[PDB]
Amino acid sequence: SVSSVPTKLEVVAATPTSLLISWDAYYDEVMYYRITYGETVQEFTVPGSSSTATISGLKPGVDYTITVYAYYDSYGHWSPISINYRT
Amino acid sequence: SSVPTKLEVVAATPTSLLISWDAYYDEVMYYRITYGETPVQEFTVPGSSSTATISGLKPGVDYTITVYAYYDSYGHWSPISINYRT
Amino acid sequence: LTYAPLNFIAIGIGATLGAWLRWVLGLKLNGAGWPWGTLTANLVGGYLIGVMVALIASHPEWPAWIRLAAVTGFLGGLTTFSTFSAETVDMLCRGVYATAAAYAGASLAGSLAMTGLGLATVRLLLR
Amino acid sequence: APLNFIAIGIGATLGAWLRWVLGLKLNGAGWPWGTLTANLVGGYLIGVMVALIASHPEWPAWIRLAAVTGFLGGLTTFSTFSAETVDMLCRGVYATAAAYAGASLAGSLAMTGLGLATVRLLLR
Ligand SMILES: [F-]
Ligand SMILES: [F-]
Ligand SMILES: [F-]
Ligand SMILES: [F-]
Ligand code: NA
Repeated sequence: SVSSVPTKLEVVAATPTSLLISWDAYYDEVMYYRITYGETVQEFTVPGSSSTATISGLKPGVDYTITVYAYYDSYGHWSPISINYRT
Repeated sequence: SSVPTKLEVVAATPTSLLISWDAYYDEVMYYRITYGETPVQEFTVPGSSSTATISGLKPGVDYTITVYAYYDSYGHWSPISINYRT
Repeated sequence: LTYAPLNFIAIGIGATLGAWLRWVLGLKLNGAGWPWGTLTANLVGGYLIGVMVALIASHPEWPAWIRLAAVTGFLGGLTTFSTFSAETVDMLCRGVYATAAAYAGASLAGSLAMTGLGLATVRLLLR
Repeated sequence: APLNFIAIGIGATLGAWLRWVLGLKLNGAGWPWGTLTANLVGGYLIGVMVALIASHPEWPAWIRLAAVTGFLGGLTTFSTFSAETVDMLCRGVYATAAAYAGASLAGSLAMTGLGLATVRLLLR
């Protein structure tokens, strides 16, 4: 059935030094999303109502691993989802 | 004010004493007894038991005996103390 | 007298109100980077048990159901060690060891200091 | 939501009842074994719950609030641990208070890690 939350993660648009990622919003209440990115680490957070995020400051021709964590509360998160993308 | 409210010595020995108090049922989890010369030694007795034997005292010396009634693990009522000449 | 059905109700009612307060504090204060709601619940609960311990010592005539509903119940439902443990463990697996140690230090040393402040507050007002 | 208040209220009531009974049966005159047991078991069980929730995303919020926010939030306690530790400090047994704070904090963190690991072993 459902494995990771968010269920889908994709890079919708890219720049030699930056990326635009988007994920499917989950039915349940997400307090906040934690997003980590690094060379195949930097982390930041967007509120639970967000479904997109900007990742900048990257180096061209470098492959990165983008991981999104969905926190239902302060103490835990569902299984994360990860993708790979080379700028 | 303090729990126990009364504290008296029922019997004495040149080096030991038997103190006594009115133990209240099911309210005290355990008692903490401290005694020393006016450092301090400690021991505990169950909450259901009144009286406690304080031995190993030196003759002719004043001792301060303090009883703490612990209603639970996190707190005790105000203690009661007596001074006694062995 | 202690193991009585009235005491279970007094603890359950207290614990329900305390857990409701911690839940609301978390929804309003727990941030994306720091669990301010959990910390607030533990800090406030640490201060209030210092208040309660000092009040109980000055009121030995109070029946047992008061301290059971307030301390064992309410303050036992307001504070939390498991939620603190899971939040700290989640900081460790993220690699922010300095943040996890600061959160454990602020929760431990902070709660003990608030408990001392709670004891001193009531004992000051009794003189 | 009213269901959230009910799920948290039932869990916290059951968790507090368990913590209280554990205190009556285990808290010793020297060391609070009942309070430590409640925090260690609750610390272990929240590690189990966190791993169970990640492996069961279909579980709705009321299960989350009844089990963790309610039951485990009522089973464990920080205020009771804080008052027990302050009582040890004012008695002068500093090494005892340091051991109780160390066994409660570092012990609960280990039980949570053990709670995460036991679920990750039975699923693979
Ligand atoms: F905390
Ligand atoms: F815990
Ligand atoms: F503990
Ligand atoms: F606390
Ligand atoms: Na609690």
